[PDB]
Amino acid sequence: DPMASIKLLNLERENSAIAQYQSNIANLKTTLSSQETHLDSVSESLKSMRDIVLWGMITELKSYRDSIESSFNAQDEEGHFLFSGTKTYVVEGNSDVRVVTVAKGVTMDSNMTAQEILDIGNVLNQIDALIAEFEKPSPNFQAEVDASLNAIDDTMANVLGAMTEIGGRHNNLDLMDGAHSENKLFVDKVSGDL
Amino acid sequence: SLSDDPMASIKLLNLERENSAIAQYQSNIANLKTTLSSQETHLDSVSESLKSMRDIVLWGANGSLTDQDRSGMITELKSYRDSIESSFNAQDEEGHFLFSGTKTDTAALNKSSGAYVVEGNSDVRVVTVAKGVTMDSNMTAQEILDIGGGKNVLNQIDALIAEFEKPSPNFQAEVDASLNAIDDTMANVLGAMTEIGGRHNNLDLMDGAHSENKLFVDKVSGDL
Ligand SMILES: [Mg+2]
Repeated sequence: DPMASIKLLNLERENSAIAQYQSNIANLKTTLSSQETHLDSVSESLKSMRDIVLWGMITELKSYRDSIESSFNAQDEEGHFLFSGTKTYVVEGNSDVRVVTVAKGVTMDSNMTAQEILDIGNVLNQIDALIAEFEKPSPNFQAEVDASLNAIDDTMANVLGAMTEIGGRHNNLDLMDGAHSENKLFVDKVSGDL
Repeated sequence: SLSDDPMASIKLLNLERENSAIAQYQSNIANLKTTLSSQETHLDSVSESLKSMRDIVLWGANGSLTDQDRSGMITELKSYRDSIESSFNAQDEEGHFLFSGTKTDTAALNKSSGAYVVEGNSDVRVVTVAKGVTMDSNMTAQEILDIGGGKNVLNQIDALIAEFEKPSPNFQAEVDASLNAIDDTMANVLGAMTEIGGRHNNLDLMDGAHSENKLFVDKVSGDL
């Protein structure tokens, strides 16, 4: 049935396109989960730094300061920077998005950015200014502590927001992933009926 | 008043802002569905015209002359030909060309030169339909009319009309090029509409998730 032969050829192709989109989804889920991880370490490093600044050590601050710097300038498999924007204390990269085609005509943004997350108006040298007044208190010392606490509070709001946003992306990925899965079994059915 | 419970106040205000974002996405999605259905109507009509044009070629491929009778066929071919030009040059209510890619004030098809030339480009526009998610919202005449060659169906139909007026030894060959060009365009037109139906479905998935989301939001906002 020369026409059934074609009907099949087309179902194979279509099938192959679905396998491709889900491959793009899995890959993108990996990267998202992978940022979620590093944001989780930013946040914990932030809470710890906030404890130090609240209960009161001098060594303890800069440990977390390096634990947050590392995370924002961290690199994947090959060696690209994740939170750099498209340029894969002064802010390293830009705020522009990387996109991925998860379905025909549907594209999804892949990255949170250091520029967006550290933009509180950097917590990183706001803490350099405070570890200073820690080493020898000045009459401004008190005001430094407060906008230190404020900078931690603001970055923490951005960090948490970013993690919320990643999650909404996982939900939306999963939506498309499941539609692909329903669609593929249909294709396996119809293929097998011919 | 707002000062009465201040951390609940902020909570409510952020649920309002999240509620307003969702209502905006769902408004983008309803609007995109509207624009997509609108393209489907024009494509549906392009496909009816391709059908009638093929039926005429099918009869008119004459083993048995009737050469003067073919003068009425010629007019009806030219009708479906023009009607297909009109559909690909459809405009919206603002006056934008639906099928021109990003050249929105330029007609997708132009015949000024003596032949049909595609002046639309094949760029996609996008619409944001959830945080960080875009859906492609246009089809293009330039992708749809491409059957290779660069050499679309409207030119081929004119080569057939010439062959209908003064047959040559190549009559049966233009006929066969004409059915092949029609079959190919039809596949593209139909592939487009299938692609639009898949867009509709994927929108509907996003919209459903936005609807759930709005539930949780109304509930948590209610109990407050
Ligand atoms: Mg305009």
